[PDB]
Amino acid sequence: ASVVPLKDRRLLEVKLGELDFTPSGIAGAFQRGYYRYYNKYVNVKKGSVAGLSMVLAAYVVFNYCRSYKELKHERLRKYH
Amino acid sequence: DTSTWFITITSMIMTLFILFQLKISNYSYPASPESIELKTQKHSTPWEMKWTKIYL
Amino acid sequence: MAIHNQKGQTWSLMLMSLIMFIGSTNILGLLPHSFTPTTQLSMNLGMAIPLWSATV
Amino acid sequence: QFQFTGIKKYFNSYTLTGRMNCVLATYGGIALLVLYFKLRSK
Amino acid sequence: AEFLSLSKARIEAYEKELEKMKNIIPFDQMTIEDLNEVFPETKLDKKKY
Amino acid sequence: ETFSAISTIGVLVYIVKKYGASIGAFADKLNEQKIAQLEEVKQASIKQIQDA
Repeated sequence: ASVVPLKDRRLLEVKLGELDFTPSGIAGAFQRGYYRYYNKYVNVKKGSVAGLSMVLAAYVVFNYCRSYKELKHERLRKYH
Repeated sequence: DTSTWFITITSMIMTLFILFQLKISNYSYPASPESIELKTQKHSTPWEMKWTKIYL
Repeated sequence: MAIHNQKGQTWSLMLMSLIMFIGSTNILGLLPHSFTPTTQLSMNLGMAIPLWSATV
Repeated sequence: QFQFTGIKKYFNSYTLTGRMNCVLATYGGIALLVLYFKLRSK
Repeated sequence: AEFLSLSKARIEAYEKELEKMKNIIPFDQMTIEDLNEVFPETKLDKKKY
Repeated sequence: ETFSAISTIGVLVYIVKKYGASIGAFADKLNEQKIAQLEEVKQASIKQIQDA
């Protein structure tokens, strides 16, 4: 299972932003990564936001799971 | 909070300083490159005098 | 690098690894529900003493 | 592993003074004991 | 006789010195070791600055 | 109690403004370095071919 998780980061990193393979990241898949937010993080050209801001968006929702048991707070219903 | 007992993190910090000494060790330096800028010239410069003594 | 200017410059290639670790692990934790290892007092007493007594 | 010979020239250079975690180790062992001692007397 | 041939090797080694400089880079983004012939590297603690 | 979730995501939107100037800096970064490499391939040929 080690060659399974190692081929997740390697494949993802090349595809997400940058690597005849180095200039493939020069156009970048940042145009593919762009459409998720709205438009606004446009500065990803050489300081690439959507390359980095996906890992940090993954590390937040991964740490939302551990905190969920402690801060329950929910009634016998749904929100506002 | 005032946490306790300490048998945790500190053994997992020195494994990290096998990582950071692996990445940052492979860093190209402009200054280092600059220091390889004059090593090619003056060997060929005296090589011009190597044919100046081979003739004269 | 500029202050030391000795043959104690060998030590300085490590000190830039020390700045990237707690430069990052203090900047990650500003996120919504993340956790910083330099919050706990345990590892910082293992970052001071193996470095401070490496000097004397 | 090859996480050694890339940085093996570095180690025996500065681990002569840098690998003195004995003091750190000694402090850690003592710290664990005092915590246990206070929880023994509660 | 000798000085036209001792300059000829100095012409021949200079003809080999430029053709090895064309060997190093096939592209701007070419290589991290083929550029490690002209610009130098050394042993531990050479580059002071 | 995570209305401070938005304000740590709101400040990271204002830095995307200056990130479009970070690109120029990024583009500029190593231009000198690549040029720093163009000077050695240019000097070594021309200084030798006339000497031959």
